[PDB]
Amino acid sequence: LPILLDYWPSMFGMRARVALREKGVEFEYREEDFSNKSPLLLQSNPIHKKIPVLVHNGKPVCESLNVVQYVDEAWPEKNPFFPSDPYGRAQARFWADFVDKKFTDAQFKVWGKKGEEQEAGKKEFIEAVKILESELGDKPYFGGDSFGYVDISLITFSSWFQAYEKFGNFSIESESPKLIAWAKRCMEKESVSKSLPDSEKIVAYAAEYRKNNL
Amino acid sequence: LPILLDYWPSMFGMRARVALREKGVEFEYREEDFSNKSPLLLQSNPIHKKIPVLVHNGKPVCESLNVVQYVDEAWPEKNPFFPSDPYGRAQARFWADFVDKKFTDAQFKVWGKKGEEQEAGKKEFIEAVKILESELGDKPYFGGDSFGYVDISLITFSSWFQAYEKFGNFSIESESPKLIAWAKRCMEKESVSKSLPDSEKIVAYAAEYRKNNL
Amino acid sequence: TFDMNRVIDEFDEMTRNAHQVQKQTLKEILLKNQSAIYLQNCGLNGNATDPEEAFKSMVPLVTDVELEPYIKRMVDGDTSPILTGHPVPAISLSSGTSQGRPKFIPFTDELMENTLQLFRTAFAFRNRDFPIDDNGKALQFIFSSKQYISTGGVPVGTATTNVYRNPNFKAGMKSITSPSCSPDEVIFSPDVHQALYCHLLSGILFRDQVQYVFAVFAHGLVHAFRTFEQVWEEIVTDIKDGVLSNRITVPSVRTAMSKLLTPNPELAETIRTKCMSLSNWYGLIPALFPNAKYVYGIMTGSMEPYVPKLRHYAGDLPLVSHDYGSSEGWIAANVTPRLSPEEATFAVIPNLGYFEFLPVSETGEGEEKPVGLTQVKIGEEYEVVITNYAGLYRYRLGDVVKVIGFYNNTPQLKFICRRNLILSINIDKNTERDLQLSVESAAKRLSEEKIEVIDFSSYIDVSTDPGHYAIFWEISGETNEDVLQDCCNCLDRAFIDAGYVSSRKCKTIGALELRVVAKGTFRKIQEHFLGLGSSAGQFKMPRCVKPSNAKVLQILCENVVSSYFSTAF
Ligand SMILES: N[C@@H](CCC(=O)N[C@@H](CS)C(=O)NCC(=O)O)C(=O)O
Ligand SMILES: N[C@@H](CCC(=O)N[C@@H](CS)C(=O)NCC(=O)O)C(=O)O
Ligand SMILES: CC/C=C\C[C@H]1C(=O)CC[C@@H]1CC(=O)O
Ligand SMILES: CC(C)[C@H](N)C(=O)O
Repeated sequence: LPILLDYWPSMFGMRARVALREKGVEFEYREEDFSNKSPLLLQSNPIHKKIPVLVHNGKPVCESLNVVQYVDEAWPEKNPFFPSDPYGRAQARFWADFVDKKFTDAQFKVWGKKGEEQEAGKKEFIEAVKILESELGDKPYFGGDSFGYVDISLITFSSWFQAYEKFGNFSIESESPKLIAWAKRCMEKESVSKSLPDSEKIVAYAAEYRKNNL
Repeated sequence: LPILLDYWPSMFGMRARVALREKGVEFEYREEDFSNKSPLLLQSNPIHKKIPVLVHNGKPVCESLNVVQYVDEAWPEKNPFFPSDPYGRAQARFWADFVDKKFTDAQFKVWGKKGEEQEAGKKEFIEAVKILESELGDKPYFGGDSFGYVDISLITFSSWFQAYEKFGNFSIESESPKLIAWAKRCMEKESVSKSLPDSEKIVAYAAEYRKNNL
Repeated sequence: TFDMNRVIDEFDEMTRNAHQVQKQTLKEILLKNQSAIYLQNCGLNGNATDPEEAFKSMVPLVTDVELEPYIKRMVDGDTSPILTGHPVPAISLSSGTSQGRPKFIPFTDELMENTLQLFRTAFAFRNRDFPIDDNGKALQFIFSSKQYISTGGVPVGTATTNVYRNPNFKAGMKSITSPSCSPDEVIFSPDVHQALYCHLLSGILFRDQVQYVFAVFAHGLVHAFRTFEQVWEEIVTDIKDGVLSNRITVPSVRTAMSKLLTPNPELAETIRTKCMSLSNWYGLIPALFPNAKYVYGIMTGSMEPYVPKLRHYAGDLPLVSHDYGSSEGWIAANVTPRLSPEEATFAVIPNLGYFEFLPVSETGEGEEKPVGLTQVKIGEEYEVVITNYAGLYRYRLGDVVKVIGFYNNTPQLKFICRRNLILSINIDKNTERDLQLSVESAAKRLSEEKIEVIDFSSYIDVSTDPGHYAIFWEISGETNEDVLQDCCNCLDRAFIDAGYVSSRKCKTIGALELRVVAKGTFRKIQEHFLGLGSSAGQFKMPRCVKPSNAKVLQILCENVVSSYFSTAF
C-alpha cells in the first residue's frame, strides 16, 4: 500500500487523492503537521519538504502533477488520464500548467490577500477563468473523453470556488456557470465526492489563515 | 519542417534547441524581436507571447519543458530522455521542476538585481548548486543512464555561468565544482554545442540589462 | 469591423476553401470536444490521421429521443456537461417532435459568433445589391423579451432571447444594422403584443430614412401587417394626443412611450389621407416607408403562400429572401440576395459546423451512406445531418433539401419542404386534440372580445410542489385579467380525460398555471424554425413541454403578460 503525505486543505494534495482514487488503487492517507513534519516527509523531501508525496515500492514521489502523472504511468490499464496522441497530452500539459501557475496565483491572491491585489486578482480570476472556459469550447471534462489530467488539476479548485465566492465575492456561476458545473459534473464521481473535503471547512481555514497573518 | 520561435539568450529557447538537436530533427530557427512578436507567434501564444515555440503539423507547441517532452514523444524510437520506469520519470520531472523555481529566480537575482536583493539571490544559488551537486552524486547526467530530460533543462544555464561569476563577482566552482564540471562535459553533445550562443555576449546582455536599470 | 470589399474576398476564398475550413472546423470541434462522453463510448481521443475517416465510421448517427436524456441531464440541477461540454448558457428545441416529446440542444457563445458573423456577411451581400444610408434606420418586428430559468437554475433559450440581450448583441450588431426603431426595453417588454403595437409604431416612427422592413418570415411581416391591419385607428389616436391608448398596461414600457409622447394634431390628418388612396393596402410596405430598399425575410419552403400576400403588402418593392440557420447550427447564405423567392438559394458558411448529407436517391428513402459537402450532387436532393457547437454530432435532424448549383467551390441549397413528419406517441398529453380543444374551449371567452386565438403551447413544471402544467397563449389583442383567469379554469376544465381528474382534484399535481403570452411568441418559434439548418421541414410546433423543451420555454416566463394559478380547485 502506497503512503500519501498530504495536507487536508491542499488542493494539490487533493490532486493526488483524486487521481489514486480515480483509478482503483487502495492507499493509506497521512496527515502532515507543518510544524512537526513526519520523519517520512523530511526523509522523502529534505529540500522543499512539501506535500503531496506518495511512497510506492519504497520510493517517494513528490509534486501534485508529478504524483498524478506517476499514477497514470504506473497503472495504465483502465481509465487513462491521457489521450493517445502526443499533441493532445501536450494540450493537457499546456492547460495543466495554466491551472497550475497563472490561475493558481490569481486564486491564491483571492483567498490570501487584502485590498489592491485582492481586487485586481478578482480581475485575474475572472480573466483566467474566462480563458479556460473559452478553449474548453464545449468539453464535459478536460484531458480525454472521461475524467482527465487537467480536470483533476482544476477540480480540486472546486472546493475553493465557494471560498472565492465570499472573499473574491463574485459568482463565477452567474458569469460562467460552465466551470463550476464541470466541477459539479465531476462531483457525481466518487474520487471527488470523498477526496475533496467539505466546502464549508475550506472557507473556514481560508478565513482562518486570514486570521493568523495580517 | 519544424519551426522554432527562439531568442538568442533564451535559456528556455535553448531548452528547446538542445532538446530537438539532441533527438535528431533538422529544424529552422527564427530570431525574435520581442518588441515585435511575430504574426505566427502572436497566433501561437496570443497572451503569454512567450517562447520557445516549436511548430509541428501547424500546431504550436509551447513552454520549454513542455516542448522537450514534446521532443521525446514526437520521435519515440531512438533517443529517449527518460528511463523506462515511472518512478525515474517522476524524479527527473521532479528535478526539472527544481531547475525552474528557486534556481531560475535566484540566477535572475544574481545577474538582474543588486545589493539587498543580490546576496539573497547569491546564497540561494549556491544553495541550489549544492543540492544539485548532491543529487548529481556521480552520474554522467541526470535523467537516465545517458543524456537526459533535465540534462537539457539545466545545461543551458551554464553559458550564463560566466555572468553569474562576474556580477556576483563570485566563483560558483570552489563551492560546487562537479556541477560546472558536469556542464562542460555536457557541452560535448552536438545538441548544445551548436544551439547555445557565446557567453561573452550573454554576459554582455546581462550588462545591457543592468546598465538600463540602475 | 464591418466593411464591404475585404470581408467578401475573405469569404469568396472562404467559400472556395470550403473543404479545409470544415475539416478544420471538424478538427477544431473535436479538439474543443475531446472530452465528450458519448465519444468515449465511440472510441475517440484526438488528432489521428484518419480522423474524418474514424469519425464517419466509428461514431453512430442519432435521434431526438436518444439525445433528449443527455441534454435533459444537463439542465435539471445536475448542471453537468454531456454531449457538448460546458453546461451551456442556453438550450434549444427542434420543430416536429421526439416521438412526440420535446428535445433539448446546447447553446454556447460560439453560436452567437455564428449569428453575428454570417450576418456581418449577410448585410454585406444585400447592401451590395441594395446600398444603404449610414444615418438611417430599419423597422424590426423583432422580439427577445423573455427569459425563464430552468429547473436546475440553468438558463436555456431561443436564438432570439439569446442573441438580443446577450452582452455582445449591442456592440456587435450596431455596425451591421440600421439602428433599431424600438428602444430595447419595448423589445424586451414583458408584453410583446403591446410591444408589437409599439414595435410597428416604432418603425412607423422613423420611416423617412428607413432602409427596409423586416421579419425572419414574411408571415412575421404579414402577421405584423395583419397586426398593423388590426391596430392603426387607435394608432392615430394614441399618437395624436401624445397619450397612449388604454390598451397598453405595462408601466416600464409605458414609461418608455411616455418619455416619447406629446400632443400633435395636424399629423393625423395626413396618415389618414395616404393609406386610403390604395385599393386595400396593396404595396403598403412602400406606403409606410416609400424608401425601404427591401422587404427582408425567409420566403421559401413551408410558407411560399404568404410571400404573395406580402408581395401584396409590399407591392412592386423587391421581396428579398433570408439566409438559413438555427440554434442547432447555421448552414447557408444567399450571397446573391437580388434573386426572387421562388428561385432563391443560399450558400453554406464554413466554420459553423461540419456537414454531411444522406441521399434520397434510390426510391424512398434509400440505404446509401453520406457523402461530403463538395461531393453533394447538383439537382439531387439530400437530407442534412449536422456536426457542430450546439451539441449535435452527425445529428439527423430529418429534412430533405435540393442542390441547385455552386457559388465557386460552395453549393447553393433549395427548400421545397414543409414538415419533418413522421411521429410517434408520447406523454405531453392529454391528446393533442384535447389540448387544442382546451385552447379552443377557453379562448372563446376571449372571442367575446372580437378576438381569435392565434396559437398555443404548454409546460410541465415538477420543481414545484406539487407540480403544475403551464398553458401558453398567443391572442390577437389585449384584454383584462378576469377573463384570462376564467380561461385558465376552462383549460383545466377542457382536458376531458378521467385520469388527470384524480390528479388535479386530488391536487397531487398542483393547479394549471395559464401564463398568457404576447403576440409573436409562437411566431418566433416559427421564425426560429424555417431558418433552421436542415430543410424547410420545420413547422410542427411541439405543443406541451416535458422538462426537455427549450425554445418555447425561455419564451414562457418573462413575457408573462399575465400569470395565474386557478382559483377554482
Ligand atoms: N508547488 C509545490 C509546492 C506546494 C506547496 O508549497 N504546498 C503548500 C501546501 S499546499 C505547502 O506544503 N507549504 C509548505 C510550507 O508551508 O512550508 C506542490 O504543488 O507540491
Ligand atoms: N516559462 C518560460 C520562460 C521563458 C521566458 O522567460 N522567456 C522570455 C525570453 S527573454 C520571454 O519570451 N519573454 C517574453 C516577453 O517578455 O516578451 C518558457 O520556458 O517558455
Ligand atoms: C444571425 C442573426 C441571428 C438572428 C437570426 C435571425 C434573423 O435576424 C432572421 C433569421 C435569422 C435566423 C435564421 O436565418 O434562421
Ligand atoms: C429570431 C431569430 C434569432 C431566431 N431564428 C428565432 O426565432 O429564435
